[PDB]
Amino acid sequence: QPAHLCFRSFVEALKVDNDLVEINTPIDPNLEAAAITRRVCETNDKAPLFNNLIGMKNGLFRILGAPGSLRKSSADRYGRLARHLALPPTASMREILDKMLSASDMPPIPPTIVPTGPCKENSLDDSEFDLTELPVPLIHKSDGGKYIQTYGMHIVQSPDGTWTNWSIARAMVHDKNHLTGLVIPPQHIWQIHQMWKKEGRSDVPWALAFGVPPAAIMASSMPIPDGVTEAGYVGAMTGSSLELVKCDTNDLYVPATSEIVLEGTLSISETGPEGPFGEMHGYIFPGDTHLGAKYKVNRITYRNNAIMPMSSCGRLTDETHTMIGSLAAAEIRKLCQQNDLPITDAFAPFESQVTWVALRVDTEKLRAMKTTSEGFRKRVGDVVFNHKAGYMIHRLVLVGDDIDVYEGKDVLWAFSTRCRPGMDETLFEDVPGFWLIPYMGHGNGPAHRGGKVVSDALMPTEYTTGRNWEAADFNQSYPEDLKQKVLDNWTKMGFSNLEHHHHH
Amino acid sequence: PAHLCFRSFVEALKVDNDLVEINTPIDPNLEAAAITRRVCETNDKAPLFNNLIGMKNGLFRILGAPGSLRKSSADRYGRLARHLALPPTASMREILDKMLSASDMPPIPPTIVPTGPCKENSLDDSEFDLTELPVPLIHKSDGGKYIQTYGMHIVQSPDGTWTNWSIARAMVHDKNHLTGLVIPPQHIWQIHQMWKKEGRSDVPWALAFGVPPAAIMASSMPIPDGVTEAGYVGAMTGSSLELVKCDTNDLYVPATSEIVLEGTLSISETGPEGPFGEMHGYIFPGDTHLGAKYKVNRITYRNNAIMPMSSCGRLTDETHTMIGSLAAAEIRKLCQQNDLPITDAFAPFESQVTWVALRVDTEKLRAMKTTSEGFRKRVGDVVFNHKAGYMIHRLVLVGDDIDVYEGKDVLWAFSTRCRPGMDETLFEDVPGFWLIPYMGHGNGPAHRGGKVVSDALMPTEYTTGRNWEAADFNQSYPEDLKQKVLDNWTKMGFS
Ligand SMILES: Cc1cc2c3c(c1C)C(C)(C)C[C@@H](O)N3c1c(nc(O)[nH]c1=O)N2C[C@H](O)[C@H](O)[C@H](O)COP(=O)(O)O
Ligand SMILES: Cc1cc2c3c(c1C)C(C)(C)C[C@@H](O)N3c1c(nc(O)[nH]c1=O)N2C[C@H](O)[C@H](O)[C@H](O)COP(=O)(O)O
Ligand SMILES: [K+]
Ligand SMILES: [K+]
Ligand SMILES: [K+]
Ligand SMILES: [K+]
Ligand SMILES: [K+]
Ligand SMILES: [Mn+2]
Ligand SMILES: [Mn+2]
Repeated sequence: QPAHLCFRSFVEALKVDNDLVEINTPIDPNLEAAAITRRVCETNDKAPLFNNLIGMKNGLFRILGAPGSLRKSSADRYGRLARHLALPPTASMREILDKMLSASDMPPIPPTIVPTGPCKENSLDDSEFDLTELPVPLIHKSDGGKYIQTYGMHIVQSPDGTWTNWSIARAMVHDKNHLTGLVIPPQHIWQIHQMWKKEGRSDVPWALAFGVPPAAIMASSMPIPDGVTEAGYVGAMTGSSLELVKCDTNDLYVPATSEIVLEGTLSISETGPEGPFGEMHGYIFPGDTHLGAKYKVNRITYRNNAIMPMSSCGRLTDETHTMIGSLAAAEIRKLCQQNDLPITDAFAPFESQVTWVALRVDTEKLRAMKTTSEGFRKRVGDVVFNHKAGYMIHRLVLVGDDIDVYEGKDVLWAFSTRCRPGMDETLFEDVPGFWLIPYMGHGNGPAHRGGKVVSDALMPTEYTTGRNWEAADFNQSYPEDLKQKVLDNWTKMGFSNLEHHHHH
Repeated sequence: PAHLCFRSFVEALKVDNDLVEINTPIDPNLEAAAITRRVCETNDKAPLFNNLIGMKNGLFRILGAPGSLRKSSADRYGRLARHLALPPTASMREILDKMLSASDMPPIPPTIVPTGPCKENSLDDSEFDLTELPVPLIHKSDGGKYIQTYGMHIVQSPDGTWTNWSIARAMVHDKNHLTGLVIPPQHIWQIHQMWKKEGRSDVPWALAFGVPPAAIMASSMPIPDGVTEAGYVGAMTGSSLELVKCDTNDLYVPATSEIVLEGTLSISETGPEGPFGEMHGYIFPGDTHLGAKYKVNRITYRNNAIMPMSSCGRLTDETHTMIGSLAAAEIRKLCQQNDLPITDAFAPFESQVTWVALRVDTEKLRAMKTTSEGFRKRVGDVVFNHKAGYMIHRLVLVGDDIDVYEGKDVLWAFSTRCRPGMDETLFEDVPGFWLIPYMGHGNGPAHRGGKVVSDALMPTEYTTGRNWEAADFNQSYPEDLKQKVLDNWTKMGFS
């Protein structure tokens, strides 16, 4: 099976890339597995595979940490993401995001039902499992529970059957056969939960699949449009129909090679304590438990020697930064272009902790619109901040054609030197705000409203006649023949060059 | 020793394996600057150009990147440390503490010596032509050959009670003139104005290149109005600086200066100046203005004289390491003298030295029983109405958990703890720095406003204390488990 279509092959691909460390000695799921994974994420080291978890029983379970985190080397920085998508390990973020957007204007490819798969190799009914006895990790010391669900895919269907959504939302063990987790607007798991709640007849049929086809977990993290079944979008992106098997206890379909599957119901009535949790912005607030949605587990099915993927999320750099920010920025790029805004590129700089998106403007098309910064800022803000894809982003930085928005240092340079504080920004107080950012939910203002800004790092001539500066850098302040002579004599003179394929 | 003599400083860079000697012919027209620019962009070894095309009777060799960064994290600031008699592993906290140390010490006045190495050679008006010397063209669109990027201007108040040492750019105008920036609120401009109001004579002036490294650090620091830099450097180094009188005026220059120009700064004349590739990383090729005009009457120089050169622009060069860091040092001291609970200040390099992050002693903040709106306003009023705050447009207030010397920690705090609009106070009625592109080439007044105080303190920091832990390796795992993970790291297969 290809690495992008089967988590078990993905684990083998990381091993062949020399991008895996197999830890075969006993590791405690109480903090130790997550501490090692956290250190990996903070240093961009190899992904840890914990083959010997204290408490593993009857093949449940091994843990792969850091499945979507960065590699140390600059050349294959994004190689773990590339391996989710059948891209070369050297793929740029522009190439990864173009791949994730490619299904946007293609016919969906419906999944194929198969009679069985590896995910049916072992099963436990409700009398045979206890979620409190599995080696579920405690990820951060102050977490309000053991977060089993950090990199699995929730599967829920609209009541009329026309929309099946795949998405990542966190969940923790509540008791032997229940989870609690975040089911929040405007997320699709929440939109579908509300349809079931308004019908008022039944709890939501639900499955949670861990170790799904890597291309599916990428779509699970991406805010593709309302009403669009992720499975058909992934089929189109990969050029292949995904193989799905029916759940034993409900009529939902799960990827045939899923490592671990939970089958059950998401309650339309019951809640339970959820959180706190060490989250994407780099914080945990220990005194901070709230009521979350409650999931009932009726059955567990799993592969022989099942592997549970785990995100030890927090400060830079993990799955919450590489996948949440980047895939939101991709969808924002597409939204801008569909609203006839001259945006070529979007990226959420890691330095912003997933809270900014930098929009690269085609200034030739900006010049033809004959507008001003005040008018253009309002127009961009009103599109992005009134769409689901803009929900988690609080600052948009508009930059011209000379800025590579995939390079955080170039975005911070442009922001610091081209955006006059106050005058070149528009504040948005009457838009949905993201409560999870500390300055929102733990801040001086409304938790769920405003706190957003459009910052124009376009210089005045970019709107009229064109760029009227040169960078004071090696590339732009010296002629081509001189630069080539300096590069050709660099090591000869006794300076050193960073080797593209080796340097960190 | 290195901190008292530029020639010994070059020798120290050699011992540190932090110098590349280039003995093949190098063109001062862009090539020396292009090599220096690439050094600064990659944190490579400082280039010493021993063989410039057009060198004339020992004028001159060039040292590039004298105050730029080293590649290794262990000795990142070692080229700065070597200006100040600190170890090459010195932290930015230790460098800035050294630079502030002389603030509450008695000045040590300089010692006058009859002669020194800077007198080894001399050229009167008939003997030199500035247009025939190997002065660098530093960027292809510069409006002139900028001879002056790392020399010290020396001017004195009319009443003789204040002698100022400072860096300001100057370019060759003709055989015996320079043009340069003399701009408020800078001390060269303050002293210029004193002579203008007197109305009687041009300003006696000297420009010394390759001065005692400790003096070029004080030359780039905004020490208070009226304070003679020589006496400040004396107190900081615990020694009296050795100065020699100029041949053609009564100003005193460091005895070991590589190259000295003696003459006058005109109170009446101007000439075209710029454009120049500048500290924010831009040049606007359409952009010549009338600048101050200097007349050179005499050149004295060492045998085998070395001209230091800043090839300034995008990160990282002397304009970032020295201008931002030394301004941030003075702002820290200014805050403490105004009874503000600031422990540390630094201008993150990511901000292109437009931001300063102020680390707050939050125990002292809680005892003040204040709010964000009040505290931001007090901090901005102090810093943005002072010369030391002139070049800084954004102040970021952070609590005790943030290392302000780490740009990644400042950017994290800024991005996660400061709500846009609500947690910020804009300042429009304060002097603004025209050289930042968004000011002089922007949508608003070039010399006014565009400043902000961004409060990245969380609400409980003002009241009861921090109510979070970072979701990081340091804070979300117990000490015994962190130690076990670090002890077993290489044994498990990690690097
Ligand atoms: C990759 C990734 C994404 C998410 C999460 C995580 C990872 C690793 C956690 C580690 C579990 C932390 C948590 O913040 N988490 C998370 C979350 N969205 C939520 O509503 N709730 C969550 O608890 N997203 C983002 C969502 O997956 C995307 O916003 C996606 O677009 C949703 O799909 P849809 O609603 O658009 O179908
Ligand atoms: C280290 C350094 C400092 C400065 C400069 C450079 C270097 C390398 C140039 C490469 C020449 C570029 C130019 O931007 N430049 C420069 C300048 N200040 C000016 O008014 N004008 C200038 O043209 N400063 C900053 C000043 O040296 C400090 O602000 C100092 O505090 C002033 O001294 P004082 O007036 O406080 O005595
Ligand atoms: K999704
Ligand atoms: K602007
Ligand atoms: K000075
Ligand atoms: K106050
Ligand atoms: K704040
Ligand atoms: Mn969806
Ligand atoms: Mn001064």
